[PDB]
Amino acid sequence: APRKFFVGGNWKMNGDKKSLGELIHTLNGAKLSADTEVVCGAPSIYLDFARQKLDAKIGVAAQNCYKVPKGAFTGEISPAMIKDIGAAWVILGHSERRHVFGESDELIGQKVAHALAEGLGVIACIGEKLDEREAGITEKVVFEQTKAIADNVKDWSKVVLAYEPVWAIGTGYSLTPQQAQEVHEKLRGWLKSHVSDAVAQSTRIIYGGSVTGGNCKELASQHDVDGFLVGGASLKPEFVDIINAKH
Amino acid sequence: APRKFFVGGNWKMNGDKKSLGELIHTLNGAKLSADTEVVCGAPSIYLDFARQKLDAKIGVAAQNCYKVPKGAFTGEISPAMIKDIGAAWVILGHSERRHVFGESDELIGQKVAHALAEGLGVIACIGEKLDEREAGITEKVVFEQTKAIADNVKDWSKVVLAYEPVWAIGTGYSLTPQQAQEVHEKLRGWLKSHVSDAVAQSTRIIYGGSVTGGNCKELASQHDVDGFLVGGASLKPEFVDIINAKH
Repeated sequence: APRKFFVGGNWKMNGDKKSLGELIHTLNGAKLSADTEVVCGAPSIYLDFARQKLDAKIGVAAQNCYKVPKGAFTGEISPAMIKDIGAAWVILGHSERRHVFGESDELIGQKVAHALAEGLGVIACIGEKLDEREAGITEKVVFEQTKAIADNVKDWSKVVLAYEPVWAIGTGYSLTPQQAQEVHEKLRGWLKSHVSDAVAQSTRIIYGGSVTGGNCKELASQHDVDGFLVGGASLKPEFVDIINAKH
Repeated sequence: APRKFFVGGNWKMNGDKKSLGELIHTLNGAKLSADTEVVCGAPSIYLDFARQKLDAKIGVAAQNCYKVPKGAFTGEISPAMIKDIGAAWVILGHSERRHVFGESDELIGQKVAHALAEGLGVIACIGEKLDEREAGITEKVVFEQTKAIADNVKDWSKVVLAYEPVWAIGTGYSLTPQQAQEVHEKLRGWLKSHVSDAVAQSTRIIYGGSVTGGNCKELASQHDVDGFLVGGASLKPEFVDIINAKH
């Protein structure tokens, strides 16, 4: 019935072996809540290293991948390769991929279908820009994004949706608890009526966008917030407090 | 005065630990020409592994990187990370980054300057699409692309130009030796007049695009072809015969 609290940490393009090694040693020794599912998204060049050093109770995610297993696609990695080093998750459609590197809704729908067909879990991110929110069209944009994903997903049991306002990323200005509830509620209600009631009840919709130890307890006690995608705070020991947001 | 013959192997999005390990062991025990500088571009996920297993005589290259050392750029790696695992090269501006993934000449230029600043060698790729060749503007396009690179190079000693006609990539169709010579001659001429004489004569300009064991001997014996960027043949043992193309 209940969805398991899910907290992913997106290290983005930070770290070396020495500094990620210290961060991992800290997580491996932290008191983590037993009912929380934790995943860390390491840069591709350190995925093998992260997976070796991290305790098996903690998931490892690639920060992107491509939509075929192999081929002439210089600079890309496939799910085949992610599985090969032993990782089980992939973050797809992150705001920075969509908006800095120009990945379309349809390309992400495609990447997700493949990731799933190869047996990866997927954290599919969606979110509106500031001009889109000031205009009132937040729902139209996130629905459009989710719809490109849904048309490609055969099975949702291994998918987590991450709602991440593009303008909340890296700014200290997060959504108020009430603003975030508003979008997940609507998003869950989209899944209900466009996929099924079961997929709505059982799919985790997590919030990202300036999540910190300061603001997470309030966010987590919202009915339709199922966890967090954490950026900058994932590189610091306050990441532990966020994993334990529910007490 | 002459330039070392140079052969880069671009594995692109291919391989796993087992099959790349076999390939690396083949190279490690191969008879290679001593006056050939070899470099292997591995997928980012296998860079660490590749650098550890490959003999130190053989260089290792990333297939791409971003333009700053760290930051909120999900899915990207920096030269600081490439250096951290001991690799010394990066491939930048590949046809596939340019045309599949939308990277502009200005972004590639910024990438080049940052990689050079952090102490990496660079294989910068330039080349025209088929519509551009039949329109008569091959030279316009490659000079435009070369200029975006040169405007961001302080020190040319660590740079290798790879000319790849995009219509030659994966079409089983290479330029004739005369056609390839014609472009490298033009390119070296361009460097002569827009940079310096010394740079023109010391800078390696390698040919990429449908290079096999069958055609490399004839290509390499042209006066301004200084080596190759090999695509699909870099995964076969005939990669060894291309490294040895000069006899």
